[PDB]
Amino acid sequence: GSHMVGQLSRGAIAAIMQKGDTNIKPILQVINIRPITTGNSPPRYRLLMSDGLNTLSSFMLATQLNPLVEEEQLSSNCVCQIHRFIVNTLKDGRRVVILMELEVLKSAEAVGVKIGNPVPYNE
Ligand SMILES: Cc1cccc(-n2nc(C(=O)O)cc2-c2ccc(OCc3ccc(-c4ccc(C(=O)O)o4)cc3)cc2)c1
Repeated sequence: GSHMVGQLSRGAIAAIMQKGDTNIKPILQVINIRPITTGNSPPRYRLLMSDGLNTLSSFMLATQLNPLVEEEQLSSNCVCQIHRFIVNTLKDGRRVVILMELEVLKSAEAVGVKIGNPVPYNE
């Protein structure tokens, strides 16, 4: 409906990144999904997601959720709620947000556009 950015958990990305809040169940929009190079291991998908205010490109899908991508329920523009996630920190200090459980609330086709004008979150 009207006021589209009101559909997303504005501020959730900062909360995840600045506070390390892990109990929230934020509603985010998928902006993009891309496979990452794994080779011989099952594919892994990296997601660029939006909370309406920020985007963040450091989301990774748990392997168990691969069929959502492969069968196309989880795709660019869809709106989803993250029911479980974990943050992992790499040796170089970058952090990855692993999506363990997610629900697609509205299909890419039913949403159809990037919501609002989110700006890239920087670290
Ligand atoms: C900083 C950042 C954020 C998101 C993705 C990347 N990335 N981009 C590329 C690439 O070359 O495209 C490759 C990677 C990348 C980065 C880190 C990686 O390893 C970390 C990592 C990945 C997954 C898991 C994990 C825990 C539980 C599960 C599961 O259930 O599947 O998966 C735990 C740690 C794996 C891939 C980097």
